[PDB]
Amino acid sequence: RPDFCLEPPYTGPCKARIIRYFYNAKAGLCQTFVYGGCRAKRNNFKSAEDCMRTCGG
Amino acid sequence: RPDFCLEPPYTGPCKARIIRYFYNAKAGLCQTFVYGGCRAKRNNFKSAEDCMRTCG
Amino acid sequence: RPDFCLEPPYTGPCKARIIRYFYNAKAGLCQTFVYGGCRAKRNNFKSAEDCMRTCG
Amino acid sequence: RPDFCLEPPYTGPCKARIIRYFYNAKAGLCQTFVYGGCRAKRNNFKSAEDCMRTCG
Amino acid sequence: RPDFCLEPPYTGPCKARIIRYFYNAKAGLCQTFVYGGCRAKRNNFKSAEDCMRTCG
Repeated sequence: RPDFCLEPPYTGPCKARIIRYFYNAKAGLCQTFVYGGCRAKRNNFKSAEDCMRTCGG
Repeated sequence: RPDFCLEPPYTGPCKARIIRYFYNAKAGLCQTFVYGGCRAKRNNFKSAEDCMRTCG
Repeated sequence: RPDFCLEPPYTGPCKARIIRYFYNAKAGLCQTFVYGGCRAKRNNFKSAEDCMRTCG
Repeated sequence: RPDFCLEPPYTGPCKARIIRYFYNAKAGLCQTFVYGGCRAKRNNFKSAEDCMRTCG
Repeated sequence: RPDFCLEPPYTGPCKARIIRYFYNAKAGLCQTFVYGGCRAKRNNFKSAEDCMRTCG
């Protein structure tokens, strides 16, 4: 798995409150977090399929 | 059904206001609740279809 | 049309601002209202197709 | 074009913040606006394809 | 690539909190920004496919 997958989730400085997915290396699966709408880091997925596939396994 | 289906819905500490479905085991069916965006428990579904099937 | 279709739309006590459809008997058609995210009443449709077929 | 296509967009009294399309006469095309959730007038579409076909 | 791809994203004056995409020329791809719901400039895409197609 990519090492960005080990990064904690980042809401960012913007004000939206949008559901995104992030991989939790600890839990071993992707989980939800609130994304603010700008400045996403890479452990941030619009689709849970993507997060699982990119970071899971 | 899994045991998690018997647990009351859990909004969590985040501040978004998203509709999710939870299984109401008293009523025998899935209903909506407001989820906050993080730290979901398992009786929480984005799709009512999945809720009814999983906890059905 | 089911009798619940005659009921006025029910936002409910939760805090979300979700758009839903409610059949408006007076008007002869389904219209939008803001739903709270919990404790819906039956004149409450996520899909307007569903609202008209069920209530129209 | 339907005459309602000429009407300015109507946010309405409810307090959701929904993106909708309306047709702009001046501009000659559909643009986005913020719909509040209730009391829509007709120059108001969920679909931009619907807006453009109906009013353009 | 179209000149408008070089313009900075424009939230506009309305009060919605909606995610849209803008081409970031300096960065080489499209990113997200919060769109207020009205008065879009052209470097604003509802679809990221469309953004990278139009502007990449």
